Amino acid sequence: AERGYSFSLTTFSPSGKLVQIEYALAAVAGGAPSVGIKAANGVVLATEKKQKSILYDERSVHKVEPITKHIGLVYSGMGPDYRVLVHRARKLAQQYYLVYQEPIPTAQLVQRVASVMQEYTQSGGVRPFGVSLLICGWNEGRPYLFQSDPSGAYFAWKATAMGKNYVNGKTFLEKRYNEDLELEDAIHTAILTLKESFEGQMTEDNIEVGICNEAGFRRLTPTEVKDYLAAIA
Amino acid sequence: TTIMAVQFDGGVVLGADSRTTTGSYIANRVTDKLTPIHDRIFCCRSGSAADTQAVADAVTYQLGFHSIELNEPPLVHTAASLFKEMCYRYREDLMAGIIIAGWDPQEGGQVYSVPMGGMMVRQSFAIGGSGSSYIYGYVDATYREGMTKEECLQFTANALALAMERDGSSGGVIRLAAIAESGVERQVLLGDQIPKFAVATL
Amino acid sequence: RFSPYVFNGGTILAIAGEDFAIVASDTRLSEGFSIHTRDSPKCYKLTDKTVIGCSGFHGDCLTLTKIIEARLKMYKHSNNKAMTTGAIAAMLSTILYSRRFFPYYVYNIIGGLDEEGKGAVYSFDPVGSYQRDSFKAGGSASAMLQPLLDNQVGFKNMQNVEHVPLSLDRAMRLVKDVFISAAERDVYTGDALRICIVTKEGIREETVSLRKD
Amino acid sequence: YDRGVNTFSPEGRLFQVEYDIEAIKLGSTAIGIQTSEGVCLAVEKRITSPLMEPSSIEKIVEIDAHIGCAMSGLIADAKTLIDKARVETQNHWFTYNETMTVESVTQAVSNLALQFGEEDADPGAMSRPFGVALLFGGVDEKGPQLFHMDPSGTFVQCDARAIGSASEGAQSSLQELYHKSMTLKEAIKSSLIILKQVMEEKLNATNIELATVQPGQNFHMFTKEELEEVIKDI
Amino acid sequence: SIMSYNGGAVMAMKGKNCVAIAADRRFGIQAQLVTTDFQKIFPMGDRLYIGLAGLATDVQTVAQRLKFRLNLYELKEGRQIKPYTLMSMVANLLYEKRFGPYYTEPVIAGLDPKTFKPFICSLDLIGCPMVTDDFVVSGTCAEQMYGMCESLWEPNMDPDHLFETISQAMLNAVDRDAVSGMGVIVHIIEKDKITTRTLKARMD
Amino acid sequence: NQYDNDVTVWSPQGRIHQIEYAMEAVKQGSATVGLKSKTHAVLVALKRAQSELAAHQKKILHVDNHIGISIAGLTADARLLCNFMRQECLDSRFVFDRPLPVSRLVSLIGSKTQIPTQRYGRRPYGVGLLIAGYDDMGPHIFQTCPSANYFDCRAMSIGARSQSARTYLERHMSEFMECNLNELVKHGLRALRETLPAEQDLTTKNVSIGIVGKDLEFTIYDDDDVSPFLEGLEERPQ
Amino acid sequence: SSIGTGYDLSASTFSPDGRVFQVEYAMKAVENSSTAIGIRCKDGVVFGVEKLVLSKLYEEGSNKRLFNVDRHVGMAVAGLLADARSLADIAREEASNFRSNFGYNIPLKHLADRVAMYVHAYTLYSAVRPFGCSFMLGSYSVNDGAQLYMIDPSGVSYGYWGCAIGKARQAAKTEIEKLQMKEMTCRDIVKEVAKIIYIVHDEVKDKAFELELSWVGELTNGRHEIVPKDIREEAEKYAKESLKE
Amino acid sequence: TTIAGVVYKDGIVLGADTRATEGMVVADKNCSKIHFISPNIYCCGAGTAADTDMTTQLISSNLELHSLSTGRLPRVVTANRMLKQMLFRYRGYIGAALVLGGVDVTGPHLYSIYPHGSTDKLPYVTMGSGSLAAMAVFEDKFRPDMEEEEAKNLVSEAIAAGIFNDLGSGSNIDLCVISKNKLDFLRPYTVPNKKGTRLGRYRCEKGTTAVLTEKITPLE
Amino acid sequence: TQNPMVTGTSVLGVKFEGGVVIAADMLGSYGSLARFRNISRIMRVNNSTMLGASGDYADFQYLKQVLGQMVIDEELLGDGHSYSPRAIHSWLTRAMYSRRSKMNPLWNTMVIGGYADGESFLGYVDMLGVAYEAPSLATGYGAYLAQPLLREVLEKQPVLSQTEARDLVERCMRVLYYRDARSYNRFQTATVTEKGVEIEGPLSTETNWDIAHMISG
Ligand SMILES: [Mg+2]
Ligand SMILES: [Mg+2]
Ligand SMILES: [Mg+2]
Ligand SMILES: [Mg+2]
Ligand SMILES: [Mg+2]
Ligand SMILES: [Mg+2]
Ligand SMILES: [Mg+2]
Ligand SMILES: [Mg+2]
Ligand SMILES: [Mg+2]
Ligand SMILES: [Mg+2]
Ligand SMILES: [Mg+2]
Repeated sequence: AERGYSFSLTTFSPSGKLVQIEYALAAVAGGAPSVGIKAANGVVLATEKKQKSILYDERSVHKVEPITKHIGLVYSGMGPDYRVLVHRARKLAQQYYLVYQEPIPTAQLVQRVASVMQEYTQSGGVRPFGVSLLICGWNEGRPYLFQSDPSGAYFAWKATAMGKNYVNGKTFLEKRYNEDLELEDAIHTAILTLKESFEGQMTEDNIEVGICNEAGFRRLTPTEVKDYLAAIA
Repeated sequence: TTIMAVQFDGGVVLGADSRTTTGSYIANRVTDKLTPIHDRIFCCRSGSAADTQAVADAVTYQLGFHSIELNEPPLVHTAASLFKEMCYRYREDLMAGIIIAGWDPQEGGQVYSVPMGGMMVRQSFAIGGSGSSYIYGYVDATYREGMTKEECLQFTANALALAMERDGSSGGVIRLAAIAESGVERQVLLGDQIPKFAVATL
Repeated sequence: RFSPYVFNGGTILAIAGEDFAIVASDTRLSEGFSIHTRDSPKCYKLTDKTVIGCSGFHGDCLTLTKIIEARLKMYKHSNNKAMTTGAIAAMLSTILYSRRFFPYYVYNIIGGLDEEGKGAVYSFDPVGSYQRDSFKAGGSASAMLQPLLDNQVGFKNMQNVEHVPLSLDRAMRLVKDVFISAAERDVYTGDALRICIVTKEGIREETVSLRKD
Repeated sequence: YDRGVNTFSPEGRLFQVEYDIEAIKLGSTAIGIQTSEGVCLAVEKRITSPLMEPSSIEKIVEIDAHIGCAMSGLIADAKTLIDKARVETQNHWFTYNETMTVESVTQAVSNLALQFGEEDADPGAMSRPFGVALLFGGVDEKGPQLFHMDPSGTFVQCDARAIGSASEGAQSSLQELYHKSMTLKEAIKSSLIILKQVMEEKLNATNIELATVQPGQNFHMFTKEELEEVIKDI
Repeated sequence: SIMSYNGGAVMAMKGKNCVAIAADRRFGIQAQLVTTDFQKIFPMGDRLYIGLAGLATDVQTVAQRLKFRLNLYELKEGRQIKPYTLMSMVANLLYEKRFGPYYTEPVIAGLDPKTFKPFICSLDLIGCPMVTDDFVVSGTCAEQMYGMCESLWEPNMDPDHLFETISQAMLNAVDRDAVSGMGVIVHIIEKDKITTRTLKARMD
Repeated sequence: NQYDNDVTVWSPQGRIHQIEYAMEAVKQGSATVGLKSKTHAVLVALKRAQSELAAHQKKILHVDNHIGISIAGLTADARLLCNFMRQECLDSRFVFDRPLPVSRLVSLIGSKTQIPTQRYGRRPYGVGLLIAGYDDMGPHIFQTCPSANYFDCRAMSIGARSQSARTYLERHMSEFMECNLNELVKHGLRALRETLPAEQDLTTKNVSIGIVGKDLEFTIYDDDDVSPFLEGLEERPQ
Repeated sequence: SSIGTGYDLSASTFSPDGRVFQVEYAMKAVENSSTAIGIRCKDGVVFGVEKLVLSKLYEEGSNKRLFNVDRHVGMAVAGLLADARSLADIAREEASNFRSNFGYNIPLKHLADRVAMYVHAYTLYSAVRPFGCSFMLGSYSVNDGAQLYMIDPSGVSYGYWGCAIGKARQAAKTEIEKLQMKEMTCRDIVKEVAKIIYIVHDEVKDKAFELELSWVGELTNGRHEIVPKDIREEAEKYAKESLKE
Repeated sequence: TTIAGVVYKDGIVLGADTRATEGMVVADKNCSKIHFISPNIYCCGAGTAADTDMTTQLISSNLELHSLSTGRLPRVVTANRMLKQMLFRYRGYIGAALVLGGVDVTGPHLYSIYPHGSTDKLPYVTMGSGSLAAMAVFEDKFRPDMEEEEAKNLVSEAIAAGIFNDLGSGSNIDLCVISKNKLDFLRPYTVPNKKGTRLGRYRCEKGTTAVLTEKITPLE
Repeated sequence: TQNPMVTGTSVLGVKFEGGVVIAADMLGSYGSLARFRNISRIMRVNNSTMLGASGDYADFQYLKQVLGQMVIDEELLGDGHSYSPRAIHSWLTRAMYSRRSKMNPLWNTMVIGGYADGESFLGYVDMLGVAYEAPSLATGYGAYLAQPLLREVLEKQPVLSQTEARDLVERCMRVLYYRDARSYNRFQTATVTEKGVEIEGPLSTETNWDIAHMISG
């Protein structure tokens, strides 16, 4: 027989900080890196799918997940927490569509999921999600790229990174690329910004990438991946 | 509808017509009224299609879990009980006339009747459904103790044939199924295969 | 469809004298045009000075009776004393009212002694409306018994008569008469007639016989 | 040191209930005496300022025509128990059409005894005991009666009893003066004599409450004058 | 019947780059008129109007509760509701009362907030929508109204030949319905303006 | 003390202090005794008075015609349990029209009082009980403790200095079964007296007796009513 | 290993080295209890318990540590009795609900898995505490034979041929291994059960005691019954006499 | 309404008239009755339009959520299950009569679901007021393994039988073909009904309508 | 149950010296159809009490289920206590009344037969909760055809022997067969005595149809 803790597990310290949230971000800063680029004609998401042994079947699980026909996700942090948020985003995505009959606007999906993440920083008995997401979408012509973190706060980026070396991965992009970048272009400068930390032999199974153009969102196959890898494609 | 089940030594025989009407219109002349509940347990359904279908899925779900949990073949009596529980409990909201027959490693071949009220009783052979009323006398004068999986399988074929003849709510094709330790074999009797009886003339 | 009620018949009568209370009822329990049993008196002892008679739907009389019994025990544990005839009557009223929208099809009559030692009689309708009376009858023979008592015990419609107190002896015979006369006209009354007499000495029972038809 | 409100001490006593018994010792003192001719209740209002209406301080209240009650301790808490009591007397009257004995009333109130707790509790549930001691004085089928009840939920009858800060002293005096045969007249005098002693302030007719209930007269809260009359014999 | 308790008629028509919507003005209770100035068409943003027929209380209620939702939608989204979306919004609000529905069959008329696209549709009291390229009717004289419409509507119409067309459909239909009338009002919406006229009609 | 405040906390020794502490509540209460012949169950108890002007505490309570009890420990908890016991009995008569078998009633107290000892925030009932009853299995004397445990006794006593009474009872057990009422009661009164300071004994003011048996419904005796039993009591301490 | 710095106050807390001290602590309560043993004969299961004499004032039969959980299932317990009794009610309820639902006597393996999951439920939260008890379930039927199960404070459940719980869990086992129960009949095991009890029982520390014996097998007709006084005495005599050797 | 479906050699064909009526009056001459569940699953709806919509939309929505997690493509039994278990739960109050058809890893499946919740697994089915008319076409001219075109027209012939013989059906015939590799959602497939050519003129000339009040408002 | 489905007709019960006897045919009717010709409408509730039920067989099976568990439960305690005939009859009255009060009755009329303490127990219970004790009981048509015979005998000899009684039951079970259109000449007889509860297999009665040949005359 179970009861429940009704008091919040996150609380302001005298410094005015929300300790658990910072610590959650620490779990993020310690996770596999992720990069997102808004190419003004499609967005790109890519992360380090570092699997320990070769025994791991890279297939069976993904980090770049489709929310709707036109939305997509990637994270940096605790994998299990992510999964929870993926099911809730997909769900939130449907509750919108049933009511409005129009696919959910990317900004709107972000707002909704961010609200959830915020919920877990005040409700009783729980800890904040130890994850940060990068949502990408094509809603009404313009491409979108967003990031919401543990606190439940979100921002729209032209491009960014989260996870290990996200500090360096950002500055790198802070110059190593800019707007007007076309499709395949933003994809290259993305897999590159990734390698700017990717320790090891970055192959087609060490990474996973998805793109979101104004014609749907999808994950790229090991093929199209092995290609871009050869420093081109 | 006309359903029927008979018990023979190492197993059981099950038969039903294929007619399902709404008023006087046949919405399905090829219905499959013998539903698999478990590897060697079956039930014949009569009454509300929606009710019998919904209840059977429920029992199948209930029974499938029970067996895996026990890691053992389920009893035929148990399957009957699960129908009886739902049919008695919701007797005011269901219109189900059910017969459960199957093979039991512990009790062998068995047939249980669970009519409208929700009661449950074991029988040598059972008959249900609208058409059943026209084959009581027949069935009472024909049933023989000690029949074979063949005599039985033919005995229900006649009873179902007769009943299908007189009841508007019954007809189509005769579906059969025999269950015994070895397994389950289901056959069908189309047109000519269906026993016939000459319509009295001058 | 389904009615949750039945009429089992049987009448109940009670009179209160200076120092005694009487509670009588036939003993026939019927249904339809049949007799369930010939030996089913409607009188029951609640305390050493309080008796109740219930008529109507036997299903309810039984349930009601068991509820009253339990509640007296509760009162005793709670106040360290037994319930006075008057409090039992007040209580029975609320118990009947709790089923105001699904009534106990029951006509109860309480017969006993008040705290002052005198005789007391309380009559109730199925939903708890009640009062105290000198005498009252409820049940099928109800309209058969009453009139004779209004005359004999209330000296009504009689000019220049002697308003002598109801001697327990005269009472006991009035009771037997009206029930014997009733047994003649009400198909429900018959078989036997049990009386319960409540006095300072306690509760004494007497069973007179009636037509078994 | 933080524990549940329903924790026992190694001594086999509930901390909270013990800690409130303590709170009563900080309340004003009140006395109740039981005579064959009636019962009386007296308490020091313990006024803390001239600007405070001495009348807007009732430590003695009517539960019902045949029952009065005096309190001491966290008076805010007593408000609740007092109401439950009045309500109880009426439910009894409603149902049985007869007055409730003084013992049953006291008992009814005592059942809210240890009715406090955290987990496995309703929303409108007490979270701690009531820091109150009470004296129920009244008359019923068993004659005049006085009952005492503290936070443990325990209650008993007393010929005379005192509660409050001066309780220990007051009770000593009461033991010296009580007579199984004394009178409501004698009783009231003693009450004030003793109350006068223990009070830190000089006994005024405006700093004390006195009330009686007798086999004939229904609960009566002594007037400012009727106090002068008895105080006249300091 | 419940629907014809207050009487009433509503209609929407599709032009080239314009849209029209009109409604009678009578507010009555069975045989008796009570008011002549009863609003049945409500502004749900510029170039978007909804017309409600049916039971007066639900007309008012469905409209007020719909505004509630329309406003928040526009405060959360950073835009102005698109017609096809407002239709889906009303379809949801009505169906949430599937087993105790509001007694009103709405009519939607408007132009795309970011396009020319004229749009009209009507709904069930339980939220089933219907979109057409010509017209839609609702009220106690559906039949009369269909009569006019199938004989006066032309594929493309300038604002003026639309106004004169929808104005004739109403006045004539509404004049063969005892509980509809007491004046008609029309709304003609063009990418640039909103013309609102109250036609001259019978008052019996 | 990390293992002393919650009944859901086991100590590294496989004990639950909260439960033990509650048991202490019993010991504090004034002593009470119980014993049965083969035809009568008897409860005997010593009542305490706060001050001399206050009455003595109730220690014996009527549950049902065939059951009564004596208490030791928190009074409020006694009333809770008593009312549960009373309710359970009323239900038996209502449904089955027969008195609740004493042993079955005891099993219910056992189940009811066990629950709170296993849930966070709850506390053990702080009262012991001696139960005297008579069912179709004869007289019975049961004991129930703050720990949901209960016992079927030949005789018994709980409370302050109840160790003496137990000892006295253990010495004259063989006698009990064949005693006639008054003798049985005396053994009880005698055992109780064992728990007192030599310079004082049984008064008609501090003794309470409860009797139930094949010939009599549970009845309580408190003041003058106790005299008849006190008479013929050898003021022969031993 | 003295681990216990807050890591032992809640069942919802793991120790730094992967342990749940509250459950372990609950077991100690059991290790401190008096020994009870169960042994699967060839035609049933037999139960015996060293029920210590708490006081000579207590009746013979007080604090029974053996109960009928269903008419064909017996339960032998060790540890905190009140906890055990409530587990006995749960077992009963579980066995009763099963019959109402599936319509036939509950299989010992299932009754055991069920009760075990209930026990386990109490080792996951701070809201409640683990049962401080262990028990064995014994049954016999012709279609299932004899079965003996044992559940402990953690919820774990297993089938045995012979088993013991309590003060002398270990000492009792080394004595059970001496018997070849698989071939033995229940009527003969009673003796051996009472034998292993006296051996293991500490004549010193633990004072006087009583012997409780449970019955269930072909000899009882499937119904779990108490062992007849006659068999008990014989088994007591045999145990006592075998002791003087 | 007349809705039907058939199971042919390579897949499935769904038919449906396009008439919607409010009583005995035609409200919509072109209602879309073949609804989209999954990319390989479609459902025709007859009965209470609104109910046919929302139930169909919900199961679709729930299946997009389902396959979005399994990563595989939806199965027909799943749509059938979800649909029937919901309808059953509402004991018939959700007036939805459905003709469910689609292609699985297990092949082409055609189910008929009634408002009370029972289903029929059949090679060809019909629902709606025109169902008996349509069913006649099938019973008379049905063959197993027909070719796309040989079925694609048997269905438009049965939806036609309904259209003319049932006052509850009319207008266009829509179709839907689903095969192991194709999905042809033929909206107008046939259009055997045309509005008679207007024989007169009525265009309302500007000024014919007397106005009582005017008011303009400029947008931006 | 709002509508009884498969039902059983009348039930009889009479007490004799040292026991009680109950009789009930083995028929389960479905309207006018003798559908289930071999079902027991009698039950053994522990060693001193037995029960016979008229009405909806499904409900009866239900009561049989709950009562069986109750007896089992009690037996587990083996505390030397066990439900007596009056107790079972009391519980049944509470149960039947409770259900009647929820407007969802168990459609049965039952006869409780028992023996305990050298005394004979015989009790009646309605689906409405009407209950009472009497020397003879007959439900259904039996109350119009059997009870008049039973009483007739007892108003002239209150004490019968297990044999005199079984003779009366057979005579009644014959009259019932002759006049109740929903009876079956294939019943059971249950008896309770210090020895316990005994149920007797498929029985029948000699029937005399010689009046059939009196058409003309
Ligand atoms: Mg990552
Ligand atoms: Mg009904
Ligand atoms: Mg009677
Ligand atoms: Mg007569
Ligand atoms: Mg505008
Ligand atoms: Mg008009
Ligand atoms: Mg007019
Ligand atoms: Mg565990
Ligand atoms: Mg050995
Ligand atoms: Mg054994
Ligand atoms: Mg047509």
